[PDB]
Amino acid sequence: AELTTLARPYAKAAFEYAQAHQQLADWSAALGVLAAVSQDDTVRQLLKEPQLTSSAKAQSLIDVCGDKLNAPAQNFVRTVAENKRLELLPTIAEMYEQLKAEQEKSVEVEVTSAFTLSKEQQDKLAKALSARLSREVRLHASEDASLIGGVIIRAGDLVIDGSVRGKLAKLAEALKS
Amino acid sequence: SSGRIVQIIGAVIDVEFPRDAVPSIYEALKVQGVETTLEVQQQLGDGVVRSIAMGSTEGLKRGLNVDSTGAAISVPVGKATLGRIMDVLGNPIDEAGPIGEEERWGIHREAPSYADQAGGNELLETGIKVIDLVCPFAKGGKVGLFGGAGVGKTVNMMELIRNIAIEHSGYSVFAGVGERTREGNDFYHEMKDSNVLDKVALVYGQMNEPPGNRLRVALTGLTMAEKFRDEGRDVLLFIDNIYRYTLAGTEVSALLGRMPSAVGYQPTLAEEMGVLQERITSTKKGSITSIQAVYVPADDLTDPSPATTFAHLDATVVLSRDIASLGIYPAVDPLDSTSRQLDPLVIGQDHYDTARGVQYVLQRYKELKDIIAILGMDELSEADKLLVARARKIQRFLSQPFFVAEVFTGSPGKYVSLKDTIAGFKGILNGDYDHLPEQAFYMVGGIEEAVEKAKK
Amino acid sequence: SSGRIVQIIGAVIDVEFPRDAVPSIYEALKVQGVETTLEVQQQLGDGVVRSIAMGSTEGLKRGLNVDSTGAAISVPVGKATLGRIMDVLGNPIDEAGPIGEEERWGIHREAPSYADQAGGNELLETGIKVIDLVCPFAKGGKVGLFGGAGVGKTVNMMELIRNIAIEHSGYSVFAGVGERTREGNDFYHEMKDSNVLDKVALVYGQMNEPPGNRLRVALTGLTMAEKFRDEGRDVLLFIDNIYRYTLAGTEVSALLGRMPSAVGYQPTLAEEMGVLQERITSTKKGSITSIQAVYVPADDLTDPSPATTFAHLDATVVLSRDIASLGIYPAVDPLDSTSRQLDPLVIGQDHYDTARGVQYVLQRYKELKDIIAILGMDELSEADKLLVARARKIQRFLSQPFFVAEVFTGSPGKYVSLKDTIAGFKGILNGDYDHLPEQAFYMVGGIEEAVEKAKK
Amino acid sequence: AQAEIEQELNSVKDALRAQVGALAVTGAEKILGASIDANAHEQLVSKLAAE
Amino acid sequence: AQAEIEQELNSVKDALRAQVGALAVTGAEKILGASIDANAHEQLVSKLAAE
Amino acid sequence: LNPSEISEIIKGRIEKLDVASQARNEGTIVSVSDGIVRIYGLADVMYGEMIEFPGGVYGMALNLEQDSVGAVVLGEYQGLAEGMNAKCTGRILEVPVGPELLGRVVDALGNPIDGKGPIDAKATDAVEKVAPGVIWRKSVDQPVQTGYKSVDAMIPVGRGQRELIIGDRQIGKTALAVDAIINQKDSGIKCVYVAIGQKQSTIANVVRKLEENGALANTIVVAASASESAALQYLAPYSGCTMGEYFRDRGEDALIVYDDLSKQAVAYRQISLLLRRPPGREAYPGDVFYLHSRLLERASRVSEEYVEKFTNGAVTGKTGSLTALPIIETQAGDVSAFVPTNVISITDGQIFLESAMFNSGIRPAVNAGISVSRVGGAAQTKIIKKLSGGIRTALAQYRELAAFAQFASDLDEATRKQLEHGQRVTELMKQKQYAPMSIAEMSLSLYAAERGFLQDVEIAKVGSFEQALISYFQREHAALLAKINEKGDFNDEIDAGIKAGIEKFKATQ
Amino acid sequence: MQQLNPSEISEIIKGRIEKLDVASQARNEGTIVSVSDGIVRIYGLADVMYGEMIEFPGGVYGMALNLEQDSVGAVVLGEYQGLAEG
Ligand SMILES: Nc1ncnc2c1ncn2[C@@H]1O[C@H](COP(=O)(O)OP(=O)(O)OP(=O)(O)O)[C@@H](O)[C@H]1O
Ligand SMILES: Nc1ncnc2c1ncn2[C@@H]1O[C@H](COP(=O)(O)OP(=O)(O)O)[C@@H](O)[C@H]1O
Ligand SMILES: Nc1ncnc2c1ncn2[C@@H]1O[C@H](COP(=O)(O)OP(=O)(O)O)[C@@H](O)[C@H]1O
Ligand SMILES: [Mg+2]
Ligand SMILES: [Mg+2]
Ligand SMILES: [Mg+2]
Repeated sequence: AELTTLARPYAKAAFEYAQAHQQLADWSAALGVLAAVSQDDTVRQLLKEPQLTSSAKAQSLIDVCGDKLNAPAQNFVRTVAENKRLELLPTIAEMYEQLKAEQEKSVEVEVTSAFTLSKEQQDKLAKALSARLSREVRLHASEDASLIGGVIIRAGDLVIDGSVRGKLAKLAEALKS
Repeated sequence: SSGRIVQIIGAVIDVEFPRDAVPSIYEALKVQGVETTLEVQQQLGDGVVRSIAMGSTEGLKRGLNVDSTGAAISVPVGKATLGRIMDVLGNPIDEAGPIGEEERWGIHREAPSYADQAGGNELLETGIKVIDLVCPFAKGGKVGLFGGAGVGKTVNMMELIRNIAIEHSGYSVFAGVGERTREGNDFYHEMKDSNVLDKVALVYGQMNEPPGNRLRVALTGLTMAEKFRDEGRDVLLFIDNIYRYTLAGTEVSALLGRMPSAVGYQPTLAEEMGVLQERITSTKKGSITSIQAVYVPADDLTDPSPATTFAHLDATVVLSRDIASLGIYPAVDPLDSTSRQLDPLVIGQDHYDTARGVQYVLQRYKELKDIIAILGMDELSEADKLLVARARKIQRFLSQPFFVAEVFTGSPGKYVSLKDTIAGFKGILNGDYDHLPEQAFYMVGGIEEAVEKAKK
Repeated sequence: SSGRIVQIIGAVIDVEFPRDAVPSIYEALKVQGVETTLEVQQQLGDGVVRSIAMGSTEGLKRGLNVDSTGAAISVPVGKATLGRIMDVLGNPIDEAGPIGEEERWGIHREAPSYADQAGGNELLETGIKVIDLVCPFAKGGKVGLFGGAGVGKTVNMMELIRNIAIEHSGYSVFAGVGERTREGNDFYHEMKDSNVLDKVALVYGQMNEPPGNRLRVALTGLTMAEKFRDEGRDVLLFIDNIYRYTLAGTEVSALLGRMPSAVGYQPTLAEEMGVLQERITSTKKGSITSIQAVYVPADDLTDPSPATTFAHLDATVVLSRDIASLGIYPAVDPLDSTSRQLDPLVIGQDHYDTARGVQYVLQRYKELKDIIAILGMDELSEADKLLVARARKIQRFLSQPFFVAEVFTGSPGKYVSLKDTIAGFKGILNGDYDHLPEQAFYMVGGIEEAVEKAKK
Repeated sequence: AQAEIEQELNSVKDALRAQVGALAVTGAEKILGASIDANAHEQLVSKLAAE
Repeated sequence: AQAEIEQELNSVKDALRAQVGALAVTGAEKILGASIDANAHEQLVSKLAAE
Repeated sequence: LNPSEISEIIKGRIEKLDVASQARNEGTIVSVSDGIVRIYGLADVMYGEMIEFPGGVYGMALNLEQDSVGAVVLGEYQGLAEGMNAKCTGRILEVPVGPELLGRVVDALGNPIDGKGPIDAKATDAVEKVAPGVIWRKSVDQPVQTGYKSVDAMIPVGRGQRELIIGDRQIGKTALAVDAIINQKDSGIKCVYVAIGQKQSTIANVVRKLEENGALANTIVVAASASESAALQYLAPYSGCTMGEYFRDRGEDALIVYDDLSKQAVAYRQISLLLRRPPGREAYPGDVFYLHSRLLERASRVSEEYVEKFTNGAVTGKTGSLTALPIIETQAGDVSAFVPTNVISITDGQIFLESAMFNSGIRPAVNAGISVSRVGGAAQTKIIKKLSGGIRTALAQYRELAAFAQFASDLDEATRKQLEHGQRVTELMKQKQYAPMSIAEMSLSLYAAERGFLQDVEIAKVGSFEQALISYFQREHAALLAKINEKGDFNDEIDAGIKAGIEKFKATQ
Repeated sequence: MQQLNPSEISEIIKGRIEKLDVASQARNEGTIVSVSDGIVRIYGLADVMYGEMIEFPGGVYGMALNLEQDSVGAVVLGEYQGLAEG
């Protein structure tokens, strides 16, 4: 079973409560704090001890976060701890943001090129992708010298490759096959 | 409302629906775009249902939308189904266009109550010597043709259809479950060429079809027979292999998350068989006469599937591989075969005494066969030598060439009557034919022809 | 870069590496504080790899640093390996110093292609009567000696190494896979004292060794044989026990996270066997004649390992415990043993008919065993009595004293030509020796010696 | 004989073809790795935005 | 036939050795989607010497 | 050694390069174990779809779990690694098809392994398909001569029938199927031989025997040897079936041999256990019956209407067929094993080979009592149908009679007549390998036995009598053999013609 | 690590966000979580006894046989196909 399989019930419950009560931004901050705090070298050790009870592990994590957890978020941490799932907090935060992004019709697109592209080109790629996908696009542009020229677009599981490296690979496979 | 395909593993598919909108057990679902139907087997919780696909899964993808139909698989019933070939979902699989349906029934139903059960004992003549002697059938009863691979189940079912279905004036249903597609084609052209097709509803689910189809075709054919029974009619129901319904459950059981039982069968073997077999019955409203062919894995009658089947039938006909291996046909075992109708108070003392007489002679011969093979025939008593000769002759007089077997035998087919059968076996038991050679009784219909074959 | 041990369970170790530096499948790794070698079997994800240790794991702990070598286990090959003893990793284990290697080859390779295959049928004489009669060998072909514990496999092989080296002038490669350390010492000193050692390469991974060694020693010996074949030479490849390669795979399979198959075997049983067996072949470049011993667990020839091995061989020699119990050696079973060379177009009609005649007589004698056990020989027909008498003489004439078996009894060894073998059995089948006593054929080499033994 | 002579003859052309194809790909990689600069992206990134 | 292949092989080898440059520049020009003569012949005379 | 030609061949691949942009669905490799690869992100992957990995390596999607995709590699997997990209091709597994494959040796994906050049086929087809339905079929009523009198007389095979060859190791299962392929070189039936889990030198020897007997030009050889991926061994029977179906769908006849379906089942069991699917009756997958039933139901005879519809009227008034000869291996004669039990329950008949008969010198080793054909007389020519009626059941009764009367004192004339005849037919059914008989040769042999001419002949002389009778009719009655061989017809003129020739033979040679 | 237990469904987890102590408030009442092969899994019924009878909608009755740490496994004393999640 993948960590994503185990985190799905919890991320979905947290998302539906946050959505129904208009708290989407509060839970986004709370789950992000819990994901970061539970990954700390001292907290990671404390959560794995065999002598501590589920409620002692939950209270220790709530006391450390304090100000960042409202009554519903504190109740959620006590629920994750009772079911012995505190190791899933980083995955629960990741899956909550995916449900939020899909609800808010938003897409984060990674982009890579051989050498830098202008704002005029980024805004031309952004309107083209937003018109194709029917979503708000956030271009995380970057460079990779492994490309001989052109650009590669990664809109989640969808990939659009217009780079020269991809064309050279197609030719190598065409001649070798 | 609608759900989405979340997982696909072989023939089993998981679909997720809104929690306020989970489809019911046995509910039918439809995939968007692709031409496939799913049946809910289980509700897994959290809005997810586990289902078996009623078609191949090669085109399916995760994330396809699925529509809840609000009901179980519903098939056309009544007069419009006669003279038509159909699949598990009730679609026509012949080029004759849409079915002239007026009503549709769901394939999942409760069995008739204890107060609705029938009580008839009207004897049915089959025209086959061994069956009419030791396995007498009755109208409105259940018959099972037990046997391994290559011993005659389909051939005996075809001879029984010829000697009962054609002459009968009611409706028939023929269900091909996990059958060879070649047998289905030969039978369709046979019913069509014989002008019998207008009396029969044909439902086919062959071996080339997915596990979900083979798991439900028996319920489709039975749903059509139940509509005719509940109208007050007398109906004939034929099932070429009921073992294939159990096997489809074994093939899918482990993918449905069920732990295996003895001999690798599904834990639900006896209940899945009981839920089907208790619907195949005659009631106070109307009657169903049924003949089922039962496959025996590796010829072992103690295998959980065959062993659980005997208790559901009135007449049990057993076919033996050792008899078939000696060129004797029909390859029926008179000692293992039996019927609820073999009672002097149901038939008569003359018939019963002849049947028990034949069985006594063959049972005693079974212990002497091993004696003769090591120490020779000459060491037996004067009574034993004579009895062995009669047993070998009786064993041959059980044989008969069938009209549906002319392509295998070369000789023509013989129909024999109940009185002719009784008289022939009493003659061999009393010693009226001790002078005839052993080869004269092999493949010869009634007793007269045996006297004639001895002269050739 | 380098990784860190994260888990240890028996012979299997999990190591975590940076995501940009994860080692390849079959790549060799070295533990920093002990220099123990590990072979990568699979990549688990998150930079973690699973490996098998090529040595003892006692004293290892979690958190130790591990170095990736960038290549698979590489062993020395060529002329420098002749007259030397090596371990699984190619290190010298004979105390004679470092190997004067010119190059090293990785132990993992693909089998030669379909277009590289050789069509050789040239007969190889073994000087052993039963083998040359019913199991004729061929140059560049594969032979398997099947047998349970203590039936004759190591003796019957060492007699073949002694007899085949008479006509062969090239090199030999010997791979000791999971067997006795004392027999490796006995064989090394025997060849050293006989001056035969400078034409043989020796590799060992005996029963005392951990699972990783026993699993890869077969590949190390085969890699040396493939170097000599690819140089255009004709070489002999001897594998002490090919079953141990499969068994070492069974000990590790559950630790590799694999679900077990029938009788506890690894699910990869047939693939692990095919990947090794297909490399042991003759090509258009050079030839490999190979002899392999195949252990039979609890004397069961239907066991998955022996059952999967038969299809990989040209000649199959089946040893029996029932035959060895009567005193007959070599304890070969003529009715179970066979060869691809037993064809009229390969060996000629005279040899073929003699071999077929011997098998017909021995088969008919085997059918009478139960009758003879209860009633004795005196009840048989005059034809069966004569056949049983010849069967008993043929069965005894198949025995032969070996030059490696002299220590066990005292009798001198015998080498019998194919011409003398055919002449003896043809005479016994024709009846030319019906007057000589049955004990005159036991342990006598050629047929003329049976005539001299009968004088006493 | 005759068919096998043609079997070898075409196999040699393929052995050469396998090396010439690798060299032609390497040549194209070296040419593009020198011929491409900022003047090419205004003719490639702009092209992709229409695709 | 094997002797003819051994004797004739260098005659075709020197012909393909000349064609590698033409295959490389035409292949790069296809991949670039625009004329390459102005930025490929100086690459051919400097890189082809290593093939 | 032609220059410029090689260049233009390369220019043809450069000219047609796909220089345009493509929209694709993609994932990343998570783990690589025993030929199984796990991937994240392939949202639109379909079940059984081809996955494209770096360096032209291909896989197939088999487990579409909610959070992961389980794929099997269609070749060597050891070059794959964590973090590599997995791509998606909107195509189901397809292989090349057509007459261009005749006389060639190919892998399970259709790539040539014979080194005889490229296969210029002009048509590809899907490896996994559903067989033609009940209404599109036609009854089997045309013969497939194997060339062996024991098989062609007692266990006949028709065009579109499925006949199982079953027995233990080393008793002639491959010899029977390869001789049946050799006999089709003049029949007009195309052949396919599928080798599953065999060693490459055994495959090369079968191909050499097909070529030495002149049968290779009419045969397609599909190889998935013992060292190849379990996925290729699992797919090979379906690839070969697809190549045979090309002829069936176009109004032509084909024959296919699966040299080991028990090795295909072992390859499928490996993949299924490595995908972690729950095991059954002998660790075999739950759907091991459906593995073979989905393959074997494609071998069939299709009606003129089906061929006319498939070819869009280009072929008319002709039926098409695919006949199958699957092989199964048993352990010490045990038929109760899960795989043997399944296949015997699917085919239109079986041919049982017995090791005791094989050791006793009856070399075709066919047990007439256990072997049977479900098509019977409809799969025979008029002459063989009449001359072989009842021989199978008569031999089955002779084997029992020979055991029952073995130690008893002298019996009646009916018993002596049956025993003496059964001994002669038993010696007659013996035949050598690579020596097939025509309809006329089998007919003379059957006629001399059933019409009583062998009653004066010694058992030890039946083989010599048959060989001499055939050689005599070949020299002095050649026009009669040519008339019998046109369609296997029979009438009083041919019956009297054979009678006169056999009488003259026995009275003068 | 371990697979999802029967109480690990979003509707149950969402209820503990509203009222942490949602269960044990009505120890005699529970909710159906899953239905399959005549077996019903229920969340709640904290005070059910081993072998006690459970009442479902429509006059259908079951018997409590698996009192696990997170849920109750009950078998139906009649037809189960009419029961549903929730
Ligand atoms: N008709 C025959 N007459 C004589 N010998 C025969 C005959 N048929 C087969 N044989 C011989 O018997 C052996 C049968 O081998 P074959 O490969 O055909 O059997 P198999 O069952 O397929 O064996 P395997 O299990 O190894 O595949 C061969 O040596 C073959 O030459
Ligand atoms: N009564 C019979 N007479 C002749 N042959 C028969 C008879 N019953 C079965 N057979 C033989 O068996 C096959 C048909 O039997 P079938 O009904 O298919 O058996 P099963 O249904 O038990 O598999 C044919 O090969 C046929 O020759
Ligand atoms: N004539 C003989 N007398 C006694 N033992 C013999 C004789 N010939 C061979 N052997 C037996 O041969 C065996 C050779 O190895 P074997 O036990 O068969 O194979 P393995 O040890 O490899 O499983 C020896 O253990 C020995 O007991
Ligand atoms: Mg049947
Ligand atoms: Mg030994
Ligand atoms: Mg074979």
